Amino acid sequence: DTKEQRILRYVQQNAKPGDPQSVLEAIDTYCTQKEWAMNVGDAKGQIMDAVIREYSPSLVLELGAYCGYSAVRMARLLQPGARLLTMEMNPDYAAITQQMLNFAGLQDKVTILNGASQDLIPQLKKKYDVDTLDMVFLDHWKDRYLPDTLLLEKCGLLRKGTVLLADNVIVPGTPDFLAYVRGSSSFECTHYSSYLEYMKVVDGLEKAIYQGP
Ligand SMILES: O=C(CSCCNC(=O)c1cc(-c2ccc(F)cc2)cc(O)c1O)c1ccc(O)c(O)c1
Ligand SMILES: [Cl-]
Ligand SMILES: [Cl-]
Ligand SMILES: [Mg+2]
Repeated sequence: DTKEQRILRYVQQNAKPGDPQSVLEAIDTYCTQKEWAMNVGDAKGQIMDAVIREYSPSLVLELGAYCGYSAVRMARLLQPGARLLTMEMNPDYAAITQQMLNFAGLQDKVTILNGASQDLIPQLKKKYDVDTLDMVFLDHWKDRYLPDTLLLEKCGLLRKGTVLLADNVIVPGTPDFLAYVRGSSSFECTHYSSYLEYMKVVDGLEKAIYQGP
C-alpha cells in the first residue's frame, strides 16, 4: 500500500465516523508518530481556521487536496449551505480525499474534482455554475500558484474582497507568487509565520485579498 492508503486506514480505525475533529486528530497523530506527510498540519491549520472563521466564506476553491486534511479542516467550519470545491490532479489522491470526506461526514459540502486546475478553472462558471469565489486555498504544485492566480483573474472568478490563502510560501516556497502579490496594487497581503507540518522548520501562509483591477 501507499502512505496515503495507510493514512486513510488509520483514520478509519482511530477516528469516529462523522466527527471531523477526530479525523484531523487521527491524521496529525499518524503523521507525528508514524510517517510524515504533506498535510497542512495543526500549526498552520489553526491559522487557516482563524481565517475561515473571520470570513465565513460561502464558496471556497482549494487547489490541491492531497488526502483531504485541509478540505476537512475548512469544510467543518463552513456555515450550513456553504460549499467547497477542491481540484486534485492525482487520481489516487482524489480517491483518498473522497473517502476521507465521506468518513468525516462532509461529502455533501465538498465536491472533489479530479483534473488539472488550469483545465478546470475555465469551466467553473459554465459547468459548475460559479459566479465569483469568496476564498481560494492554494496548496498544489508551488510553481502553479502564480499562473493559476492570474488565470482566476482572467476568468472573472475573483471579486473585491476574495481571500487567497497560500500554503508553503517559505518551504518549499513560492517565490514568484509571493513577489507578485506583495508588489501588486490589486492585492492586500499579510504573512502568517508558522511551521512546516509536523516539523521544527519555519514555514508560513500568505493571505492576499483581491482588490479589483
Ligand atoms: O499535483 C500533484 C501534487 S500537488 C502536491 C503539492 N504540495 C507539495 O508539494 C507540498 C510539499 C511540501 C514539502 C515537501 C518536502 C519537503 F522537504 C518540505 C515540504 C509541503 C507541503 O505542505 C506541500 O503542500 C500531483 C499530480 C500528479 C501526480 O502524479 C502526483 O504525484 C502529484
Ligand atoms: Cl492538506
Ligand atoms: Cl503541525
Ligand atoms: Mg502544503
